[PDB]
Amino acid sequence: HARSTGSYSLVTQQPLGGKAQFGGQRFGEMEVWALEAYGAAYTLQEMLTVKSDDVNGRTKMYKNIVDGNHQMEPGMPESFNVLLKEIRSLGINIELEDE
Amino acid sequence: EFDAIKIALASPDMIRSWSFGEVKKPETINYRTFKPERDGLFCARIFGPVKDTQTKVRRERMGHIELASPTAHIWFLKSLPSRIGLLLDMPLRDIERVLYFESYVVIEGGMTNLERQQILTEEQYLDALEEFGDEFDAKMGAEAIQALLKSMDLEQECEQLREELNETNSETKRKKLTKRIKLLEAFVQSGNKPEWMILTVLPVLPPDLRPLVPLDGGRFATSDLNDLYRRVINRNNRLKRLLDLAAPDIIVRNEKRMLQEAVDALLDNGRRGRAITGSNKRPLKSLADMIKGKQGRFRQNLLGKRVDYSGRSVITVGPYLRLHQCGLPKKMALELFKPFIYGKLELRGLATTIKAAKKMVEREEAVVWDILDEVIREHPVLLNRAPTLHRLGIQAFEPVLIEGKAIQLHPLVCAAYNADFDGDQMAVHVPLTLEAQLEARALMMSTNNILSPANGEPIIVPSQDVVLGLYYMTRDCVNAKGEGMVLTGPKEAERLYRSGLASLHARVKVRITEYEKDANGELVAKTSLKDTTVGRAILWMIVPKGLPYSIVNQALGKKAISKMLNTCYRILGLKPTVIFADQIMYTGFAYAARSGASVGIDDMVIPEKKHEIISEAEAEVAEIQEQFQSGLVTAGERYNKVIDIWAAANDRVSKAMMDNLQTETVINRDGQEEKQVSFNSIYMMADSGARGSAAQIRQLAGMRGLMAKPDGSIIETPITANFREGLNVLQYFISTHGARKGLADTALKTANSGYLTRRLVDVAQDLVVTEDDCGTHEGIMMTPVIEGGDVKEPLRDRVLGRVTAEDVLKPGTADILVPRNTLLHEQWCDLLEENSVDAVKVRSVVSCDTDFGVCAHCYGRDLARGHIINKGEAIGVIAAQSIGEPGTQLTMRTFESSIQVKNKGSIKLSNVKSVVNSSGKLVITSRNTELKLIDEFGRTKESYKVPYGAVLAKGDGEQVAGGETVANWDPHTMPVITEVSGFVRFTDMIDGQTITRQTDELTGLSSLVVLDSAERTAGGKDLRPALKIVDAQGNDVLIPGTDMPAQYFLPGKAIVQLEDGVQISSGDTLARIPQEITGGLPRVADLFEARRPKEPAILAEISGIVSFGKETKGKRRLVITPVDGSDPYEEMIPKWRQLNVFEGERVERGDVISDGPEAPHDILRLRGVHAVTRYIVNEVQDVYRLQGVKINDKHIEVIVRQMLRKATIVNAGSSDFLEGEQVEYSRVKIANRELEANGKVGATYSRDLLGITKASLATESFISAASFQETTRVLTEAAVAGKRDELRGLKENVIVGRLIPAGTGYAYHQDRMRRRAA
Amino acid sequence: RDVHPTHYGRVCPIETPEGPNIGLINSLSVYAQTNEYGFLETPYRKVTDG
Amino acid sequence: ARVTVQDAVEKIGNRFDLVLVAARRARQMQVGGKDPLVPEENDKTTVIALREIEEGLINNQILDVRERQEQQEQEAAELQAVT
RNA sequence: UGGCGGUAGCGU
DNA sequence: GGAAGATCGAAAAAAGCACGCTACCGCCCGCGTGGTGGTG
DNA sequence: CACCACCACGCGGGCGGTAGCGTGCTTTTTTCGATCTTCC
Ligand SMILES: [Mg+2]
Ligand SMILES: [Zn+2]
Repeated sequence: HARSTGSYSLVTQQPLGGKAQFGGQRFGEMEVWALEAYGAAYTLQEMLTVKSDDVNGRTKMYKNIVDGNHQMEPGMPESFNVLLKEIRSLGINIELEDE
Repeated sequence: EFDAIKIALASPDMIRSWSFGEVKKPETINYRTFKPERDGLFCARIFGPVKDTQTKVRRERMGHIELASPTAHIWFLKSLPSRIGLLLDMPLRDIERVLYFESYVVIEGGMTNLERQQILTEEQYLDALEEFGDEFDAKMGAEAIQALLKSMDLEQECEQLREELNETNSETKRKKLTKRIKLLEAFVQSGNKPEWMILTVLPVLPPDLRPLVPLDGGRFATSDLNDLYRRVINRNNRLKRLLDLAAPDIIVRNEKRMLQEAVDALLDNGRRGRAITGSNKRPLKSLADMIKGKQGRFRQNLLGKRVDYSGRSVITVGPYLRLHQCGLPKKMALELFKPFIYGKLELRGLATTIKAAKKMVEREEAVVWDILDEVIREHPVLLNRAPTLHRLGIQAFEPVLIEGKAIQLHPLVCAAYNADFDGDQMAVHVPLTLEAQLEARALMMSTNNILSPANGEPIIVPSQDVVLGLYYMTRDCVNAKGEGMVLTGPKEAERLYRSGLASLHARVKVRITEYEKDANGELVAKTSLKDTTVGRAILWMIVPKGLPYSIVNQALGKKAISKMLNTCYRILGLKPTVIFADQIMYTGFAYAARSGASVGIDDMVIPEKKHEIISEAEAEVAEIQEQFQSGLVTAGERYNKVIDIWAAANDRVSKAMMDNLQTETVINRDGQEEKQVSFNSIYMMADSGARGSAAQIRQLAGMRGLMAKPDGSIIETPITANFREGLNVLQYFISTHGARKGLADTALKTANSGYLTRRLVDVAQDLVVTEDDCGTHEGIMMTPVIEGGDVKEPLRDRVLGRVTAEDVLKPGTADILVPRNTLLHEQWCDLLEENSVDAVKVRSVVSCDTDFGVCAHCYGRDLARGHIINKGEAIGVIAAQSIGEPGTQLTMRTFESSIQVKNKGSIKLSNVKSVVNSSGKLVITSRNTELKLIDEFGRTKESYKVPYGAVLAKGDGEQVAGGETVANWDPHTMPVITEVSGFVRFTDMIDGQTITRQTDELTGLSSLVVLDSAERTAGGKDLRPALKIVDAQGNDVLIPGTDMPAQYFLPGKAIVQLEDGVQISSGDTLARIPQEITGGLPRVADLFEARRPKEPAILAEISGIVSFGKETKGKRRLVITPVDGSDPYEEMIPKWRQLNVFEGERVERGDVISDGPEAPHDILRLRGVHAVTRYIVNEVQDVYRLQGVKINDKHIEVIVRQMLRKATIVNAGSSDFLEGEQVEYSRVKIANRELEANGKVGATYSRDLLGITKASLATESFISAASFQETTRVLTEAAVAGKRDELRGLKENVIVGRLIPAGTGYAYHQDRMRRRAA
Repeated sequence: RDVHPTHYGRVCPIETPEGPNIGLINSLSVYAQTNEYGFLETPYRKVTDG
Repeated sequence: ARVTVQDAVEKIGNRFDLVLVAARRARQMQVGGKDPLVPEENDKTTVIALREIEEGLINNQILDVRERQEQQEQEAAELQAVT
């Protein structure tokens, strides 16, 4: 099985799982630990944001590769936004302070 | 974009601000209309338009519901400890019996007798109403709790509670009040208010996060969130209608209780009562269920996620591949590199639009293969196996396009992947940025990884066929073809072998030239004639120039090949080592194929001497059984003898079979016979180390030996049949027991290993190297570890790749041997070992002075590269992975009277006081005396511990030979050793009241036995037994050097045989006191969790004399009285805990009072951080070495430092920290340094030891603790305390989605910090 | 999950899944059958006077 | 054409800023249209960047001063164009 | 155009 | 020299239980009342 | 054209019942009534 770009989940905005439906492999926690054990920082950010969650990042990366530029815009993962909204649905306020 | 994340409980105004509308109707979607209703859960007028690049408002716009009556938040009520109950200082039972309308609570006491917070039931309520009525206020429900919270004021309550704590003395009350004070202070320093803890406005999630997907059959999904919201809306609307109708108390009370229950179920289903059951007969998924747990958002979509540009396929051996190359299927590569192919096609102009690009791609035009070859020329791909146990689980390779559907993997990397070719699958990821390709080529490339980061051992070794091929090539017969000729060089030998004129094993003499490295660094050639074999000469052609010829002039087994590769790496470098490894693999494969080695039924030769030995063993077992029938031997000893004789028979059979196998080949030389090493394929495989060991070959050819039934015992009759022969039904059935035991063990080990690895990663994820040198002179003293007869770890292994903490003095000369701050590489280790150095002080991570990380010098070598560790290394993650990787190799199932000297050297004694007995032998009157076997070089060769009242064969400072006994003792009972010779008399233990008289079994002597204090009456327990040693003048003679006279107080159950008035010598025995862990992975888990043992060892907190007292109820009380200090110290010890120390002895700090396992917390408290670190690393290393696993102590020290991160204050000083507060040690250090700089006085602190889970949960960053586990409690505490979290970590940045400050992102984070500071 | 001695002739000591459910799932022996009460029984040949 | 970068690692000294400088150079030639300082034997931008650091033609210091050189040059060109 | 649950299997 | 403090043993409650993948099925209100349409 | 049959439907929730249901794990924290102790 192999996938470059296909359908994504409608809630977490992440690629689907399985072979019957076009889906990508899961970069689990253990793989993230292995990348952290290396000097893999840009690779990890690429795994987390530009390929899985950041829709704008995904589109920009696709366009940049199409035109021949291998540059990334990490952006903001959608999964963290979903988690923030879920936590805010309770009686708990959470926000990203700027200062 | 942002710097930190703030979490706090939400006020109703903020909740209203979030919402873009009010939800009033519980109508999600009409089935017929397909249009959401107004004011519904999916209303377009509230959450934005359904349709329009994308409608992101529906994903972010929230709603709100105005609750008719206030409802308590379940998280702040039921999550222990209860925030509302702690804040109100009221037991939780009253709290949720008032919230759910079962009892009334007073708010305003007024002039009435009842106080403010009282619980009144119905009868009490109307009794108070009739008796007083008037103006007192007693309310019911959640609004009552809200009013109670609003009425209270935090400032005066906190100040009065602090002033009470200043004048309080109760320890439990001290802890309760310090917790309450901390809670009140956290509430008052934040903008949060207690009244906000009671919900009045309910937030509503955006519809897109709880979508109603179509089922393509006319119906929809479940959407448990929508169901819970609908139930809450129904309850709220019913309550509103009831209030508008002016309902009686009972109806509104029931409706409010049901609404509160519905709100609780929506917030946390099943938290208090029974969970709401949906259409699937199972609890519905609440809001809290989608945050916590393994299936929650944190562990399923933030820490890990599915990624594009990835694929998966089975693996296949590529023998032709290079070390940096891997075979990729053409279809998989074409699918993965589609955007690159589009870009190249558009750049070269074969298509006008990208649609035309896909149209050329999927049709598979001829030029598409050329484009794909161009785009993958230098594009590394990351190959990863499913269990990523350690760092080497994912590696970068250069793709080579192949035909098929299977990924071709280089054999030499398989050991790194722990992958075998029997159905395993690997996943391939394609980096698609320049930075990622750079780190794939420079960091994750297979050529870079040559040494294991866990211990520094090489990871690329030949395993199965290369070893066999090299072993066959490098071997010699005595009469092979072409033997004795002289060859001009290796090329002539290769030509002769290929032409068939000379055999591969022919012993010839060839002229070879070898290059040696001189001082200046170049290569000098030396040509000479060497007697070798044709195969060795052929193999010499792939060896690089710098290596000598002695490496290949041998049999070249697995160990020899590994040593040759290590020498090549050490002498030549890295790239020549890679080329040499590839050539070695190629030659081994080729010559293994050419050899044609095969396994046949005749290879496993069975000797008849084995059958004779088996028959003799049967005869011996029959004789033993006949002796047992005679009744001269019991069952246990006869079973032991049977087991021993069967083991001896199995050993004899194995020895005979091995002797037959190794030298079976008796071949003829030119004149006569000669016995040489056999060429049996099984024997060659066993000897070369390619596959199999002595035990497996012995099972194949000799008897299988004894087998154990599942309970752990050994069966009397072993399996006397080989695998070549026919095992009967009994033998197979017996072997199935062990097979099933092992299979179940390896099936159930994985879950615990993974859990331990996850905990270790989470406890040490944020530790990185941030500085270069602390400048601290404090370190740890490393010495070789010896436990009675063996030196397990030499000093060289322990101190390799570690910087020194102080100037190492040369022994006996007082001259410095190494500088103070030098890294101990191989040359320094050789210098240390050649100068007879025993103990070396080296800087350690656990003593690193750098805050928020560690320094490079205090860590040491990288352990994966020759140079020192680099700044930014994620040493914590590497340490956790290194510790957790060998977890699957451990086990879980739970299954002396003299000292023997084996070496020659002097004997030294430590912390010993002793006395010469009547015979002149030394008897030790100490409890912790240690003996060391110091060799002629001064090294501590052996270490032993002697017990109380142990005789010594010879004194200190004398040389003894091996095999001699130097100390003897009786472990059955502990003796009492006297120090003064004189008449012995009895005092205060007359018979019948406190002691008893017992007749001897056969001698008939009447011996006095000290009765137990509980057993004896009150008239005897008041006094204590006293043996008094008196001189000629009449009274008790004082001990030399001590004013307190020599009277011995007999402990319980003491037995004395000699009568009073009998003269005794010094060192004699007065009384005799009767004297009475399994699993590897569980032991490691307990050690890393700091779990208190079930039978903790009692230790002396302070140094001083010991005394007894009252027996209290049924367990003894102990008093520790120091000579100079005061005597407030009393302990509470049970009878069943043995008392190692007697009544009239002197003990020091951290002395062993009761035998048993030592609690790590007590060790840390009484001996310091270094002692507990040494204990933990020793235990972990022992457990790992029991299974033959080599792990460096740096990782264990890193973990230990991570555990020790909190300290409890003792003296407040000028600091603002509370007396009972437990705060991060770095904060205390910074505050103390600032106070010392300002001239004030610091705060005394005591470091505490926490388990891995507790340490990870109790961290500054609440996000990491929430993502680890126990999300509800962590989130509740963070919201209540209003914690602000700066990421400054690996897990936090991974969850957020930014660069981790470890690798290439460390410089970026440093630049960001500098910009923020400036 | 262990192989009890009573499994002789009633439960195959080797035919069992390799994984989480090891020992919990077994295969009936060739000659094994069930009592009227549900207990497994195995055949034997009666040996009289040797 | 590249298998090991040990010499490049020792030239940079720490194996971390080597990746950063190589990525910066690769972006400079790939996006900025810069000319490589070494002949290209049909190699990618990353491999060329790694290959031209081996003999010391590219490191952080000289790259920074060279970037400053053309940024001063373009500032002066803009100033002259304005005048 | 998704989720939950159960079952069996594969690689460790 | 009898009730707070300290202990303490038992009962309850909460938290956790490796990763990746493949295939299949079963299910995704309710019910039982009443408004309203058809009807002998 | 008021009576039966079909589909909205409404609030309802644990279901079905003239009551229970539950039944092979380990560790940590709370807590709560019972017991012994000691001094104000
Ligand atoms: Mg396998
Ligand atoms: Zn340091």
